[PDB]
Amino acid sequence: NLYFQSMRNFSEDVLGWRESFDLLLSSKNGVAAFHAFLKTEFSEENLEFWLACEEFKKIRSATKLASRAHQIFEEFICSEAPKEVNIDHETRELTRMNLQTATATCFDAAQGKTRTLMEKDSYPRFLKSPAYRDLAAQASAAS
Repeated sequence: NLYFQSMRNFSEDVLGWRESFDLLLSSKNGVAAFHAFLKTEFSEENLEFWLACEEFKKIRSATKLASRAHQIFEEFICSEAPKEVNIDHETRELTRMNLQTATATCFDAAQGKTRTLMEKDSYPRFLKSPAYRDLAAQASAAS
C-alpha cells in the first residue's frame, strides 16, 4: 500500500540522517533539507561543491570530464572563485594539476576536505535544529 510505504520510507529516511552523515548525503530529501539549513549559516557552497563532485565522477567521456572539471574548478576551487570552498593551497594546487587530464578522481582530495568541514561542524548543528528535531518527532510517529 503506497501511503503506508511512504510513511515507512519517510520515517526511515529522516531517522537515518541522525545515524550517519553518509545516510543524509545519500538522501534526496536529506541533502535538500541540509542545503536549506546551510544557506541559513552561509555555508551551502560546501554541499553544492560536494554534490557537483558526486555528479562529475559518474561522467565517462574524457572531453565532458575535462569541461565539467574546468567548470567546477572555476566555481568552487580557484582563488576568488564565486563559491570558493575553504581548502589549503596544497589541495588547491593538486586539483589544478589534476585538471591537466581530468579523470573521475580529479576532486577526490578537495571533496574529502569539504566533507569533513561539513561533518565536523554543520552536520551536528543541523541535527540539533528545531526543524530536524520536528521532522524526527514525526518520523518516530510514522514509526
